[PDB]
Amino acid sequence: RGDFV
Amino acid sequence: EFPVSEARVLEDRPLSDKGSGDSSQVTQVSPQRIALRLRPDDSKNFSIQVRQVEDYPVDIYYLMDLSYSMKDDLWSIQNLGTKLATQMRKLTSNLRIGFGAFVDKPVSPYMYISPPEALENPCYDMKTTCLPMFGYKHVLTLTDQVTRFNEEVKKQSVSRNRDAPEGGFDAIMQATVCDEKIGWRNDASHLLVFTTDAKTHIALDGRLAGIVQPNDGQCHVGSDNHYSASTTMDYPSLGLMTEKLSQKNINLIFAVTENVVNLYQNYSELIPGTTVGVLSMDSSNVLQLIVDAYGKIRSKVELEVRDLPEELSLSFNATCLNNEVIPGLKSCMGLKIGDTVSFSIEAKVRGCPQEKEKSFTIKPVGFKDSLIVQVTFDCDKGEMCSGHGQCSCGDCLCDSDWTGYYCNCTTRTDTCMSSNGLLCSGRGKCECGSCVCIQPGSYGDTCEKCPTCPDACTFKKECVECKKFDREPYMTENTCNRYCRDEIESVKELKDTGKDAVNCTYKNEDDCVVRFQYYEDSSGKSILYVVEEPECPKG
Amino acid sequence: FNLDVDSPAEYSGPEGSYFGFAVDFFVPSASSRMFLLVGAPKANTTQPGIVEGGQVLKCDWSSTRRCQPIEFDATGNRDYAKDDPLEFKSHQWFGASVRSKQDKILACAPLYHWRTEMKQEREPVGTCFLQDGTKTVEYAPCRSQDIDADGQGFCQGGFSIDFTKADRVLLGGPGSFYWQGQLISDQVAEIVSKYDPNVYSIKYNNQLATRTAQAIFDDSYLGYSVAVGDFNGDGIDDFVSGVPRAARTLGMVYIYDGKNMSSLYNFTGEQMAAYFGFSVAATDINGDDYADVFIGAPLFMDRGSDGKLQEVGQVSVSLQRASGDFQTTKLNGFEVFARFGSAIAPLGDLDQDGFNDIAIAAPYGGEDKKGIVYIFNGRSTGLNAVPSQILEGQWAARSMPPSFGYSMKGATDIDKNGYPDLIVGAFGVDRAILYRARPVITVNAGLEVYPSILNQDNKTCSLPGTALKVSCFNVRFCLKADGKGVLPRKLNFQVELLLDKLKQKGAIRRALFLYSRSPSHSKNMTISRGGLMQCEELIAYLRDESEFRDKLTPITIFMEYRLDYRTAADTTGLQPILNQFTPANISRQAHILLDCGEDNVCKPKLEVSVDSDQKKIYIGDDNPLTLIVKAQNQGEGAYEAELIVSIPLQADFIGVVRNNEALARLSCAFKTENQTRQVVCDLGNPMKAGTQLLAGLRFSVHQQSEMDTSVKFDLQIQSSNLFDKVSPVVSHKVDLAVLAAVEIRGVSSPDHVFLPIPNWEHKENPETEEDVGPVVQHIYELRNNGPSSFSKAMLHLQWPYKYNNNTLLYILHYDIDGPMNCTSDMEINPLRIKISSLDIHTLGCGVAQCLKIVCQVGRLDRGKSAILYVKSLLWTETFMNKENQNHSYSLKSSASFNVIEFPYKNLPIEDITNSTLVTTNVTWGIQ
Ligand SMILES: *[C@@H]1O[C@H](CO)[C@@H](O[C@@H]2O[C@H](CO)[C@@H](O)[C@H](O)[C@H]2NC(C)=O)[C@H](O)[C@H]1NC(C)=O
Ligand SMILES: *[C@@H]1O[C@H](CO)[C@@H](O[C@@H]2O[C@H](CO)[C@@H](O)[C@H](O)[C@H]2NC(C)=O)[C@H](O)[C@H]1NC(C)=O
Ligand SMILES: *[C@@H]1O[C@H](CO)[C@@H](O[C@@H]2O[C@H](CO)[C@@H](O)[C@H](O)[C@H]2NC(C)=O)[C@H](O)[C@H]1NC(C)=O
Ligand SMILES: *[C@@H]1O[C@H](CO)[C@@H](O[C@@H]2O[C@H](CO)[C@@H](O)[C@H](O)[C@H]2NC(C)=O)[C@H](O)[C@H]1NC(C)=O
Ligand SMILES: *[C@@H]1O[C@H](CO)[C@@H](O[C@H]2O[C@H](CO)[C@@H](O)[C@H](O)[C@H]2NC(C)=O)[C@H](O)[C@H]1NC(C)=O
Ligand SMILES: *[C@@H]1O[C@H](CO)[C@@H](O[C@H]2O[C@H](CO)[C@@H](O)[C@H](O)[C@H]2NC(C)=O)[C@H](O)[C@H]1NC(C)=O
Ligand SMILES: *[C@@H]1O[C@H](CO)[C@@H](O[C@H]2O[C@H](CO)[C@@H](O)[C@H](O)[C@H]2NC(C)=O)[C@H](O)[C@H]1NC(C)=O
Ligand SMILES: *[C@@H]1O[C@H](CO)[C@@H](O)[C@H](O)[C@H]1NC(C)=O
Ligand SMILES: *[C@@H]1O[C@H](CO)[C@@H](O)[C@H](O)[C@H]1NC(C)=O
Ligand SMILES: *[C@@H]1O[C@H](CO)[C@@H](O)[C@H](O)[C@H]1NC(C)=O
Ligand SMILES: *[C@@H]1O[C@H](CO)[C@@H](O)[C@H](O)[C@H]1NC(C)=O
Ligand SMILES: [Mn+2]
Ligand SMILES: [Mn+2]
Ligand SMILES: [Mn+2]
Ligand SMILES: [Mn+2]
Ligand SMILES: [Mn+2]
Ligand SMILES: [Mn+2]
Ligand SMILES: [Mn+2]
Ligand SMILES: [Mn+2]
Repeated sequence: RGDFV
Repeated sequence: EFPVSEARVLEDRPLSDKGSGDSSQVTQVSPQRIALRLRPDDSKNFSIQVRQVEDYPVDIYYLMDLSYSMKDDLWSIQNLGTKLATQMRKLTSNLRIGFGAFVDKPVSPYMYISPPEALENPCYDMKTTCLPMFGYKHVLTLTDQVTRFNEEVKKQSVSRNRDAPEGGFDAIMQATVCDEKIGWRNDASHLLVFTTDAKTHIALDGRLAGIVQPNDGQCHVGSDNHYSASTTMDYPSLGLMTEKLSQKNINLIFAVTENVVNLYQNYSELIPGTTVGVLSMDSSNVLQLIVDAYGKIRSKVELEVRDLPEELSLSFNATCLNNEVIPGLKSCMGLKIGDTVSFSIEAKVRGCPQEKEKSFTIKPVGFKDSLIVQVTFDCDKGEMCSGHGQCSCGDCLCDSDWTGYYCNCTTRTDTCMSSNGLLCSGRGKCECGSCVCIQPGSYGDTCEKCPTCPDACTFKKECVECKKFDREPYMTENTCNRYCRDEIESVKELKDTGKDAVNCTYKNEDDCVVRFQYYEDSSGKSILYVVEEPECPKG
Repeated sequence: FNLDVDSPAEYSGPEGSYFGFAVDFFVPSASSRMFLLVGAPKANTTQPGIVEGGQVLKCDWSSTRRCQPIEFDATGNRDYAKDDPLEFKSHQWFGASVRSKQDKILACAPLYHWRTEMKQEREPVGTCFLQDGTKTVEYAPCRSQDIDADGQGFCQGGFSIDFTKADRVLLGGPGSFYWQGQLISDQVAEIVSKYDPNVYSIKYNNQLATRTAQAIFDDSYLGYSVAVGDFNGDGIDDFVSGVPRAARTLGMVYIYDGKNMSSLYNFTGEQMAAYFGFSVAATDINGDDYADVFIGAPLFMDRGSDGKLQEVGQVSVSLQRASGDFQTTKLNGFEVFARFGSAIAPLGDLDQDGFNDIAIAAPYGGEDKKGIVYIFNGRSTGLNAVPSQILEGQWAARSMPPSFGYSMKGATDIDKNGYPDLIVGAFGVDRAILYRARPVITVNAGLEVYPSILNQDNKTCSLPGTALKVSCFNVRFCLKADGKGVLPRKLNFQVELLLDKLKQKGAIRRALFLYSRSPSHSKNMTISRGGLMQCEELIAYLRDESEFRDKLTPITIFMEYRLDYRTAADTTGLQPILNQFTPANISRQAHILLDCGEDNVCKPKLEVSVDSDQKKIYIGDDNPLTLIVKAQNQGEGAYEAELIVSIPLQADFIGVVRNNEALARLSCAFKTENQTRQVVCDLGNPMKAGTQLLAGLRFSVHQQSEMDTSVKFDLQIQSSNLFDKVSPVVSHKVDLAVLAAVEIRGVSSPDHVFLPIPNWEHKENPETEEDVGPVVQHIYELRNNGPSSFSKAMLHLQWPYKYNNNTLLYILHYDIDGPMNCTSDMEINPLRIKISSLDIHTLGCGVAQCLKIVCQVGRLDRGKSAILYVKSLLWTETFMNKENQNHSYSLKSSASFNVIEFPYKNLPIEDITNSTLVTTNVTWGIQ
């Protein structure tokens, strides 16, 4: 969520 | 009794597929400069030819999303130096490559707001020591050495921020308006590959960050090779990008990962002339989209006017396929590099205004070459002419881009264009911005719909009997190339597996039953497989 | 349509402080006077160690124009430990949002950061402050135990705010969760009553809030914009908010309940990256007492004339209908990069016409991107799409665009005059402009001359210079004016009369004024009440017949007039204006007596005639229609003759003809003025006797639905003659006809199969398509083209099922497209054969077992079709290569259709029928 999952 | 001239003041001539201009000064538009002189309410028809010159030099700037998520898609990015070069060699003698990277606005919400002051060197609240985020850094100007490129590209690593969207539009912009820094050769085919992991920040998004000033489409990338106004000015809008992208004659390519493709496809529908390429298998580069893209980018020729005075309106007729001449159009698609085309413009004033040079260009998008036209004019209670709709007086004098008696008819043909990009799905004519289907049992806005139209195994048939047999109508018309592109290939006596396609069957004039198969993988790739060795009458 | 633009209240602020980034009206209950509130984030404050904390300033419209800040915090950062601050107020953007109800005013610092109560952080949770004269509490609904960028860590609540009618606050915060967004409404007194300076995370009782949602909803930015009105059946206010990044950058505008905080309605952008929702605003624009939604997409791209995309901006005006749903329209900008829908600010009823107004702003518009404010007006039908006035920025640049119009508020009359004002704010220069609404007077003209028909040889009055008896006529010009608000009592005018104006520079001014032989006499005047109509009159003569010629060309008297300034209120002197659509002139005309004779009065005999050229018009499209008129005058000269053509609601006027020789080119001019659409044609002013005309009138009717058997026109000639003034009224009707060109197209997928048949095996008891054979498909389409629609038809399909007890082309299953239900007289797919796994030639139902399929159809309008999709399998038992000559077959199926019912009752109709066949030929390929 975001700059990742 | 009214001298309305149009003397062609310039005439370099189309270079014959001469990629390298050895003191030959490459030109791709024949009439280089004409000069109109106009009587009030007069027109003068003229023409222009444009050529997709062979071996045209290419520049390729790579804008890479270096945020923590691309981590899985890197290293083999050695490819770039090597993989661009090779797969592009077969199209150019001169190829300069360069690249830059971006992350996001190093600020307030996006950036890793100093939680522990020990985090101006990110992803430490997990640990991988990914270096600080930057916005947009220009690492390597367009050069010749692919090995020098092969390396500096391996030195790059992932940084990290918190927002899913990453901006980078900010990069696309600076990459475009910083011609000096980037080294854009005004004579080569300019490319800009945008490789990203996910979403993106569009304009206005930066209000959260407290940024309320619009992108000035200016270059703000100095000595330290970093976009300085990054933190002081919003992301650029689709319009400004579009504009600057087209002025600096640059082509945006969207080499993005699968999960996020349709997004950049939808985004490309708004920045016309932009292509999307999938970059997923492992991840560092795949199938050299660039090649297939550059090919695609150069598939059509579209004329674009620049600086045309209000008074004179331009009408077009574009002869694309062998002197066929298609009226009311100014773009030809299906072209292969090397083909030549011609459109006939017809400028025309409506009661000549006041004198001045009033020069203006007409040029194919993506090219430096342009036909400049210097204009000049020889002019030295209730009007019932109406009925409304742009109709002026004396007796109806329609404005630019409006024909017809009542002036209700448009010169526009954009609203007639299909998903594939062909005028009315290739089944009807555009009539006042609206298709009127040359009904083989069809209908629909752009005559796209036709459920009763014969099986595809009838359209493709003519191709196999042309491309693989040299003997059918499509050949008998000399139009079995730009008109029958696809990609035929003599299958090895056996039929394919991909059960999501159809397999056809027919009898050629030689009374033998030929067997083929239409298929479409990922770039919508059209591919036919003809059973090498058709069943024939034995004896 | 009118607000002074000569002397608006100009207020300024410190350089680099964005003075004017958010504006408002502060109207205290305990005070006679009101003020302007100007948010100015970036503005430095006396707060200990805080840089650019911001500050709302209270401005005095006392024509003093001094603005001094309003004390909200004053303190600086609190601590969690020693040198480990709890909050960081420096650069918090306090004042970015400003809202005032009565005495209480909410303000916020959307960029306020906070170190969580746990680890060393710095999260932009955002905070607000609610003042009430002296009492001041801090409202920070996002500062909670629920942290990080998963909870409300980056909420920035306060980014947008608003008060509901019954004191409750709608607050928005974009960064909640993962930039999904959030709306949190808390009632006021709760926010005040529960304030406890010792709790950093206060729990409010009746708090409404929008919880976290599914991951795919991240970065949607709900709460970028906030507006509020009644959308549910009834009650108070409901929450309306723009989500600019919803539906993958398309944008959306969510509407919630003011009670449950549940979802009411949704709106979606049409184009990506356009920012549908950057600005929202609800208002009742059409006096029906229903809120109307207005969304803003300042980056929308419409197609210019040349059809090339243009970023000009677009506002979506959704009119709330009775049923609960809406009726939306669009409205694009005028200049590119102007950012049209940037700020949509509702005004009162800027002209007190009884309908609401609003102003959209393109802050980066105009010359030098100074910015433009466009004010539109409300009407019964909805919102009038044409900018009734345009406010234009008038400030330099100095660093960045003035962004004039980036913020604005209007809905309160900051002064005397009963008209709402407006405050536009330009933070690029650090200013805010108060524009006062001007008083609108609607004035009525009056002009009538005593003798209308002047008499050459009639001596009635004594000429001034020499006592002679010249042809006398008198002319009076009354004038009533009516105001609304502050202005009345002293109405000074400047009326002017012109005699025989058809005479340009030629100076054949046939009529002249008495006491001053001239055709140009002017006068001054006054009045006051809205019913009080002071009057005046003059004496004009007709110079001796011996000094001019005419043969009658009406002597037209022209009355124009004007108002003056120095007619309004003390403060700056705010002069009024005539209503928008008020003509300043009125003409009346005299006709010299001529050819009327001994009977003495022209008594004309008018007669209107018309023909049945093209006796019918089919239901659907725009049918071209021409009326062949014949206006005659068999009596005397009819003055101001004019044909009045009454057209229905279905019809429309194109023009006359001109493309003919026998038809005349009348001076016709369409005019629905009164609740009557009319054509009106100059039949020649003094339409002389025995004048016979014949012209054509072009119309185009669509329909009024079943609306009886015919549409009709009413014809009648009129004139300003005292006697036999008109012609009879002649009605002309035309019959509505029915025409539905329906047709049945059919096709076969493999329209030919070669029997050698690639690798196949004969199964004892088959169980799959591969085991059976190839897939022959038949597509049948019934499509209505004819203009007229049909409501019920019948489709019949005959299928080649078996030949001598042997299957051939076995139907598996069929699908339908459009309004049709179907039925097979035999069970389809009797062996449950499911998809995938590990007579010489023609075979019609005439020579074969028939699998019939009957279809019920109903209503295919204009250009709609209906399609049957039959999917079968060649049995491959079309296989007797052992004897005779099996070799070739033509498996034929066929479908028919019979249209049997139209929506038009009492209209003549004939049944529509036709059929078609579709063949699939199986032949022994090589044999
Ligand atoms: C508020 O005051 C600050 C400084 O007191 C102004 O800006 C600061 O000034 C320094 C010194 O020139 C500059 O480096 C920066 O502009 C600011 N300092 C820092 C650390 O950021 C600021 O312009 C004033 N704001 C207004 C609206 O007047
Ligand atoms: C308006 O749109 C939103 C988002 O598309 C809808 O909300 C979602 O509704 C589904 C169905 O219950 C939930 O699973 C999601 O959690 C909701 N997401 C959000 C962000 O609200 C909403 O239903 C729509 N409202 C209307 C009236 O159609
Ligand atoms: C008086 O005559 C007319 C008013 O009826 C004015 O002329 C134009 O009238 C049309 C009516 O549709 C308007 O659209 C124009 O805008 C009017 N002209 C102007 C300049 O406003 C005329 O101006 C009036 N006054 C005089 C002195 O003739
Ligand atoms: C199917 O075969 C039949 C004939 O077997 C074709 O129908 C017509 O057949 C007659 C008989 O020779 C011809 O004269 C006509 O020209 C044929 N019609 C057409 C349109 O060609 C029919 O063509 C074949 N249809 C398909 C789909 O294969
Ligand atoms: C505006 O353009 C339209 C283009 O369709 C024309 O209208 C036509 O519409 C009718 C449809 O039944 C045709 O039958 C007519 O030939 C034509 N209308 C007329 C008056 O000729 C036309 O050029 C313009 N529309 C109008 C009302 O004139
Ligand atoms: C026609 O049927 C399908 C069309 O998609 C193809 O069949 C091939 O692929 C299928 C799916 O994997 C396999 O089940 C078939 O065995 C395979 N055919 C062969 C010869 O390998 C192909 O285009 C055509 N197949 C045949 C048998 O004609
Ligand atoms: C059925 O189809 C069309 C009308 O839509 C007409 O069919 C005939 O029209 C042409 C012959 O002049 C050809 O297009 C067709 O082959 C021909 N077919 C037949 C059977 O006549 C015909 O008028 C229509 N019939 C009805 C009752 O609507
Ligand atoms: C892209 O646009 C098309 C519709 O034109 C459709 O696939 C979908 O709505 C969009 N998908 C995404 C991911 O934006
Ligand atoms: C387009 O059609 C042909 C193309 O040469 C020619 O008439 C001219 O260029 C255009 N039409 C007109 C009427 O000028
Ligand atoms: C609120 O309660 C539920 C939740 O949405 C719903 O059934 C009802 O219609 C809503 N409105 C009212 C007035 O209760
Ligand atoms: C006599 O004089 C006027 C002159 O125009 C004439 O029209 C009318 O018949 C008479 N006037 C009056 C007031 O009766
Ligand atoms: Mn990322
Ligand atoms: Mn990834
Ligand atoms: Mn980011
Ligand atoms: Mn309500
Ligand atoms: Mn309403
Ligand atoms: Mn109003
Ligand atoms: Mn006022
Ligand atoms: Mn008489």
